[PDB]
Amino acid sequence: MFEARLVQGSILKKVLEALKDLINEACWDISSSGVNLQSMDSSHVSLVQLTLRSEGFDTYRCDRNLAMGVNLTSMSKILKCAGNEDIITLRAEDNADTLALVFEAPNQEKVSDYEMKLMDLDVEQLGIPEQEYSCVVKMPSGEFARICRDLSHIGDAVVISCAKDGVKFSASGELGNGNIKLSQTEAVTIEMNEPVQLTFALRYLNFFTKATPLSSTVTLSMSADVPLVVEYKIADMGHLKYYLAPKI
Amino acid sequence: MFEARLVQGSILKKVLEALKDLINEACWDISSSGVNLQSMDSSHVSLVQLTLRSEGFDTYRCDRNLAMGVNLTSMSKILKCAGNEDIITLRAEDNADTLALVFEAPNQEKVSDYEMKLMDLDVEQLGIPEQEYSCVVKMPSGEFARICRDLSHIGDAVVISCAKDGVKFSASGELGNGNIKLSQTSEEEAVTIEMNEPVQLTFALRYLNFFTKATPLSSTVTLSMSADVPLVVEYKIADMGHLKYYLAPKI
Amino acid sequence: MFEARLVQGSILKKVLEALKDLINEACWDISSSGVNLQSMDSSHVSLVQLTLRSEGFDTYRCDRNLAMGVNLTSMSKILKCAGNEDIITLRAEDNADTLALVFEAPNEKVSDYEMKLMDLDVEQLGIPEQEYSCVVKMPSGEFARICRDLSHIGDAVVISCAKDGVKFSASGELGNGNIKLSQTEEEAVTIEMNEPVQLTFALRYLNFFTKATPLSSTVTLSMSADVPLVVEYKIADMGHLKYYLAPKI
Amino acid sequence: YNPAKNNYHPVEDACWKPGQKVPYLAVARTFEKIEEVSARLRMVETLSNLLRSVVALSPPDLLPVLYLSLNHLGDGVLLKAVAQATGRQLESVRAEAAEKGDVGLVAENSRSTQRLMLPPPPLTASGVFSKFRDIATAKKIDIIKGLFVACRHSEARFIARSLSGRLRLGLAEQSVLAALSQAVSLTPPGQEFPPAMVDAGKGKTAEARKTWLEEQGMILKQTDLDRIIPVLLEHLPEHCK
Repeated sequence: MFEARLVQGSILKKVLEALKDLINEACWDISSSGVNLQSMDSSHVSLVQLTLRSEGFDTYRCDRNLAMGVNLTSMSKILKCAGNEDIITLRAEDNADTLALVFEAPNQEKVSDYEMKLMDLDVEQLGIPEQEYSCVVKMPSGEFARICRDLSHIGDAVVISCAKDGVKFSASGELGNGNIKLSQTEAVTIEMNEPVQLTFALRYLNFFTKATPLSSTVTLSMSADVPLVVEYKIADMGHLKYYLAPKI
Repeated sequence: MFEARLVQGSILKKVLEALKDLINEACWDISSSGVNLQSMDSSHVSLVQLTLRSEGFDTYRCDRNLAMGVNLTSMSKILKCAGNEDIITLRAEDNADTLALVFEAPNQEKVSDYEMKLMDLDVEQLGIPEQEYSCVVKMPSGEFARICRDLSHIGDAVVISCAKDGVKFSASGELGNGNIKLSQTSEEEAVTIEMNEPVQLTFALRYLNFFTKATPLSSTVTLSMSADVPLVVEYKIADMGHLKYYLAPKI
Repeated sequence: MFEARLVQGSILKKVLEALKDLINEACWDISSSGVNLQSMDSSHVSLVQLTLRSEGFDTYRCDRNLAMGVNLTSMSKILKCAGNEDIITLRAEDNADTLALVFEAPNEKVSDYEMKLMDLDVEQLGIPEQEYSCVVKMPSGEFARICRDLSHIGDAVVISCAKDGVKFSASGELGNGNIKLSQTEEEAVTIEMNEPVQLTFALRYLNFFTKATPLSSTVTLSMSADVPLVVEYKIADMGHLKYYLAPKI
Repeated sequence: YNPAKNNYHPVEDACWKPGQKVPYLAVARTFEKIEEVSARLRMVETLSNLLRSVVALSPPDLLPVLYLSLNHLGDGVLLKAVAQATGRQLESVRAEAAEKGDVGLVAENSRSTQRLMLPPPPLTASGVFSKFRDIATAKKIDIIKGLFVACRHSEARFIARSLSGRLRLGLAEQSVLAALSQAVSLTPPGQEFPPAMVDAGKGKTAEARKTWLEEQGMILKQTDLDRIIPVLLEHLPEHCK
């Protein structure tokens, strides 16, 4: 029998709202260390990598290793019942294919419960490519959100680059072209080994950036001819990564 | 000759805003006691009754028991233009088939007024027999609206259950199953129930979601029903009168 | 070698949003004295006038008279990407078909966009000035409310003036009604009278002209017997926005 | 994989192992090689090399590959599915679809531009043809997204042309029926592996080979192909009537 208890119902809501539009069906791995999600998108262009480690959970129990999946749209539909400060309880059975959510108000007068249905899948997986990166930047979340939401009205691709002066996003389109530069300093910081050029599709960056309210900051780290990472660190419970394959 | 005035002019905006979605034609019956309005739904599934006491109006005078009928959506749109703080005056002649509405701003710097087309309506009357109930519920209107919205995402009908400890709102559907339990709280955020036997009924959740459009009329709803008889939801508007929506139990 | 800088990007955004649908194409009259724009609407019912006095620009640099052409929809789409408190500057070279709009943060972030021009040979028609017989100056919020309210009853409004107050009146299929105003700090109407007038107007185009209310606390309505209405908006020291509309017969 | 070489061999020039399902990449590569040669006889010889290789490795696989070749079982749905499966934006790629050629050249160029993730499993002709019969709105865009992502090098153009119902490869049903007639003539069915026959016309003169092929083609045209093909591989003028 699996159980998880959390006081921060806001973060569970924010995570599902960051995923509900990018992935329809997803496989969870549940272990003593925490819950894992490691899913592909339908077009097989972006890799979503998630980690919620148990030490930040207010209560946790995993007697049996479990590897359930569920459809994210119907879980997002059920989760809009919870109030912003509600206590969230997750529980499941190791034999049956069902997930029970019970929503507890901050004050104890009302309690809600919800049986979501479940199924088993063995979605294809690919391992984390651990590597060094020549390029890495730390910049605040809202600036990257502004940048993607702005460039998405001009062009179709973002041509990222980095220089001894700072970073530069650039995009071109039917109405015009533009670039945006940030100089090296809530601040921007860069560790830089050698300049590089890439190209990326804004559609997936718009999809990723819905995670904005999870963390005040983001890390873009990358290298030549390999996927770029977009990292959001959750407050003292885990992290969320996205990957996007470079165009050529 | 008939005339009326109200200083709290927003409540008429509210009572028409709740009703525009439920019915389209109605009889405004008028008499020495005050305003009376009874009707049936566009699908004959719900009964509405509305009354306003003349002693709640700031100025009133009635010399004949008029009857008149008006297109309800038109009167909801005419009233939508008025400002939420303004003063309402309602005037009508006994012979002339026309309504007169005035919208007085609080500082009298702008005067709004409008006149609307009556039509002769043959809508029947079905005076509800009066009785006791097995249970009565008082609870916050904003919470009932929340739970009735929240169930609407699961499935198309609610079964509503009562027990000595409280009440159970229960729904099945394609996505799953759920129920919500409420119990007594030890003036506007305190629920209360009184009961003489536990009860278990079912209702069409769409009609409750239409009924809860009136949540800004009062802090407290009154939910009440008995064995196989219509569900009555009642709202006490501020000292003026009462609004109640009826729904016979689905089978 | 044209250079212009403005420290209140909210003005440039607001004026460009006031034109986003009413006008498709326009030409800018860049000259040593500032920026000007006259144009007519998509259905040829209503003229607009925009004036941008060179004194309203914190650094201005022009060399020769220049007309330029850009589609307001695309320029608006770029401008919806600027921050509402950024410094904005416009740059172009007198020979090239490309306009540079550079935005700067209040503190590190430089963002610039290049908009491709297009050539035009458009005609500009002004309008003669004359001493209007009845003028009203009244709060912009009350004007937007009245034009939204009466449009729910019918596409026709009639207006008349009286010794104490101007009256806005309408009638429709479902009923009729009117709003009285009376002479009475910014919240106060002022009316001046010369002779009584009674004219009818189209609600739709008044709604379309009313999209610029956040430019000015108050507005001026200029009307008279048998002549086009003028709706007047004055920006803080920068210049004015004006709209014209003739009555129905 | 190419069949355009002079004296090409249906045995040693095959693109797949015996007992492996037929890949669509060789089919697409053939369709573009045919589009590059205007000669109807050189096209027919190319199709005869394909069909001869198909009967040599996968005798059951002939009905699908012929049905695809004859296209026997809207543009906005196609463009929507291409946009949904290839990234960018439906409105932005719709500008790219103007002034250029057919949607297939936008589709293949996009699948060329994104370096993509890992290579998916290659589409087999039986899988493709089975998917098309199920394809004849949300169901449609989902399955068409699965076709487009799987495209390995250049197949996207011929997939799009197949969905548009306007393949226009330069041949017709009777041309491929004759291509099958010389295919079955140069390599008869019912062989025991390894097939000792690879070119039955060896030692016939040019006129004798032309007359023999035309007489074999005359038996095919006179004889629904869904019962013609299983009878042809199992054995004809008496077996069908």
